[PDB]
Amino acid sequence: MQVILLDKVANLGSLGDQVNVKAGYARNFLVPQGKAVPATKKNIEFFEARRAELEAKLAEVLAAANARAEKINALETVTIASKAGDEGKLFGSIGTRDIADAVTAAGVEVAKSEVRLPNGVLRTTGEHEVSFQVHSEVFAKVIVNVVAE
Amino acid sequence: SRVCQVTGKRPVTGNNRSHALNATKRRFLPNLHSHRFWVESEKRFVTLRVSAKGMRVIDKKGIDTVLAELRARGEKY
RNA sequence: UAAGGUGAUAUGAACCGUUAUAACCGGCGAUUUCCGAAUGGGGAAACCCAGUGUGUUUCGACACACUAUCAUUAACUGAAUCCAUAGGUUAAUGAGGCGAACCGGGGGAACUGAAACAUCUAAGUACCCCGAGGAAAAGAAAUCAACCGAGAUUCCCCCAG
RNA sequence: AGGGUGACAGCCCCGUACACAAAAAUGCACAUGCUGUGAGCUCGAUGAGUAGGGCGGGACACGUGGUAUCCUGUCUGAAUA
RNA sequence: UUUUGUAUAAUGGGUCAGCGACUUAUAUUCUGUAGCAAGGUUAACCGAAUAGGGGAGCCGAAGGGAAACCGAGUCUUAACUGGGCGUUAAGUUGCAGGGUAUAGACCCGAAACCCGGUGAUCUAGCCAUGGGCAGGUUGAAGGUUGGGUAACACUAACUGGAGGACCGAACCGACUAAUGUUGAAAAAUUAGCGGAUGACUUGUGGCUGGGGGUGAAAGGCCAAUCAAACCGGGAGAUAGCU
RNA sequence: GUUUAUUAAAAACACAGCACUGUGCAAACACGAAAGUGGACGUAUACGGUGUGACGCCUGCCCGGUGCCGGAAGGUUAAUU
RNA sequence: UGAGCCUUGAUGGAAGUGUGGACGCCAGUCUGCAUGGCUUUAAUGUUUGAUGUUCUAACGUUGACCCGUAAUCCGGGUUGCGGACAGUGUCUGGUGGGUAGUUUGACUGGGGCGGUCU
RNA sequence: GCUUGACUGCGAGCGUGACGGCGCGAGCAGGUGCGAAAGCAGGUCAUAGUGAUCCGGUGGUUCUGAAUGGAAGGGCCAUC
Ligand SMILES: [Mg+2]
Ligand SMILES: [Mg+2]
Ligand SMILES: [Mg+2]
Ligand SMILES: [Mg+2]
Ligand SMILES: [Mg+2]
Ligand SMILES: [Mg+2]
Ligand SMILES: [Mg+2]
Ligand SMILES: [Mg+2]
Ligand SMILES: [Mg+2]
Ligand SMILES: [Mg+2]
Ligand SMILES: [Mg+2]
Ligand SMILES: [Mg+2]
Ligand SMILES: [Mg+2]
Ligand SMILES: [Mg+2]
Ligand SMILES: [Mg+2]
Ligand SMILES: [Mg+2]
Ligand SMILES: [Mg+2]
Ligand SMILES: [Mg+2]
Ligand SMILES: [Mg+2]
Ligand SMILES: [Mg+2]
Ligand SMILES: [Mg+2]
Ligand SMILES: [Mg+2]
Ligand SMILES: [Mg+2]
Ligand SMILES: [Mg+2]
Repeated sequence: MQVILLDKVANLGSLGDQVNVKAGYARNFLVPQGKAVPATKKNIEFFEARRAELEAKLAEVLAAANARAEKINALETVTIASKAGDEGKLFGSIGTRDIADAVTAAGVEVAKSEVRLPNGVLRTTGEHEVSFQVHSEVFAKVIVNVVAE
Repeated sequence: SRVCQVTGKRPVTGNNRSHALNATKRRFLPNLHSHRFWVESEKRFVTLRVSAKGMRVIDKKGIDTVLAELRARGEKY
């Protein structure tokens, strides 16, 4: 009695691993109570077609927008800015929708504040490339041109 | 009728055989048990009179198939 | 088919016939009480007692038909549980019981032989049980052979006491 | 061939050899129809709680023997031209 | 007939007539006989059917050795002066007979073992439901009332109606004697005898089945029978016995 | 009171009473390969087995033997591995 | 809890003001505990058997209830109790006149006893 | 005193038994001991001191070996 799993399952469980358990546990508890299945071989591909049409399928289907920053590898036009101040230095901060004002007409239009650098956000020159939240992995690159008026 | 509903296993005859080799008619009869099985294809408990081995057979072929026999052989279940 | 007939003990009576409906013989039908698988219920076989349909210049009641169980199928119903299954009624099909041997299978003795007796024998015999056919069973090699070859099963003669 | 007829019958009777016969119901063959039914070619697929094994029995002429082969009550259990 | 021996007072037969016991099959050997002869003969089958075909095969012409093997020799042994078994005699197939083997095997006969059935209409026990016990005795508990006690105790009449109680018919039994014993009767008759309101007795129906029942227990009873019923079968059990 | 129906009616069996011993209830025990059932519509003041056999006065010694009961050490010890 | 492997501490960013355990060659120094400009050792993660607690979900229920159902059966369902026990199948040791089949010699001045049997 | 003839293979020819078997035996071959030698020795003065067959054990031995080569098992000799 080997059988393969569904839900978790105490001292062996793993949503689909390859266990070998006493037949009692199974024909008395696991199946007929949906948690496992006879490894009828027919099945050890029916549930290995998954381990391939998934753990290397949809784990590849992730990669179709590399860094997402595809043809945005030469900065973005600088419509306005992000602000300045202190007659020389800096003084003003990013309102909860104010690092787009600049890159305000490129990709797609949003308005949210997924803050990444928990500092006072350094006040100096201007043009800085950190990252920003573009996904649960990759990154991007753009610059910041101030406004002289 | 001590008879395994899945394998057809009924009692057989044989001798005993002492040291002196004395035959004495006897029976071997199967390890029956009659067990409640869950189907899920039927949302019910069907309870077959089965010998172990009869059991080891469902454990493999699978209930929905074993009951597929019986039905196709006429048996009640 | 016919010039003679109405079986026998067994006459007699009253009749039927002789050129084709006398009788006799063969094919096919009709009728076929009651008991009996007996099947509407019962029961001490040939008896008792029903239910539902019908049916009458006298539509009381009394006669005629249907009504057993089980299996497959179908329709309609339909619990605990709301679905669903179980269950329930109806219908259409089929089975039932009998009977020689041979036949396949399920069980399976002992007397006796061994000059006693237990392994062994009698013997898978007697017998009980189930199933079937004109035969049954078996049967197209995971069989033999022996370095050549043979080519399913069945039966006979050898091989060989 | 045989049987009978007042004793033993080829030629008295019934038969016998031989040659014939069915309106009907059936048996078996064929030749047809009806309902089925599947045919031939190519490409596939090749019978797992099975084979095998432990234990206890039973079959094999073979009495467990050095004992192959077969069946299985119990417990186990492969390979895949 | 059996016996050392039977007139035997040891077995058997009343008598007659009819029946009544060494067979049959297959193998196997010998003898007789016939055919063919180092050869004889076919089986199944085919069939032109007692022919003919069929030579599969069997027996014989070669033995010795456990065997490999050798071979008129071979084995024994290292080898035999030698020793054992062989080479020097015809066979084979029918047919008839004498034996033997396997079969009931010359015929009749057990007590029994085993298998499947039929029997609780006799009887044992139990179950349901029904019936019976003339007549006569004894007179438990309890009650009432007196007498008695301080009160109980106690006591007397009466009342009451206990009991596997007493006597005794029916009814159930069966202790003794005689009769009977080719009976009136396959268990009785007659005179006596025990129980007789009880663990009584009895009708109808029911249940218990054979290594089983039932049994106040005798191995009793289970259809005129029981240390394992009856009927049919195994079955012509076996019979070193008569 | 019972008994050998048919050679034994007794001192035999039974008996009320006594004891031992088993049984917690799906009881022990018994019929039955089982299901089912008696025990019992009972429950230890009950049910079974065994022996003794009213009652009176009593019922002593022996556990080596056999049987039975209890025993968590060791020795020996089956299938199994 | 008996044994194996994987591991992080034992055999094969300095010195001073401060601690439990110890075969410590017989009087060490250690194994660590604070600080301060492949082979002799302990715990886990674990793999493998033994023992014990408990669980529930096989299985038991000769408790109660519901329905099939006007039913002391059965079945399904609910619930309560018990529960990997009990029970049963196969194998296996013991016991086992309850039952079964048998055996239990001959000679002999009848038989038995005694005695004898080459 | 010296020694292993209590030897191995055989055996004319007798005895004695219904049989199974038992006994006696000169002599032959090989090899051995004692004796200078002739010669003696195949247990013990002789006659009891024993157990057929089956089954199995051990050693030897290609004899056998179920397609073939092996092996198992069998045979043969010794012995339990
Ligand atoms: Mg009728
Ligand atoms: Mg009827
Ligand atoms: Mg005998
Ligand atoms: Mg056929
Ligand atoms: Mg195939
Ligand atoms: Mg005399
Ligand atoms: Mg005289
Ligand atoms: Mg005389
Ligand atoms: Mg009666
Ligand atoms: Mg009285
Ligand atoms: Mg009286
Ligand atoms: Mg009288
Ligand atoms: Mg009688
Ligand atoms: Mg008889
Ligand atoms: Mg016979
Ligand atoms: Mg006879
Ligand atoms: Mg008498
Ligand atoms: Mg008397
Ligand atoms: Mg008592
Ligand atoms: Mg007494
Ligand atoms: Mg006394
Ligand atoms: Mg006995
Ligand atoms: Mg016998
Ligand atoms: Mg004698």
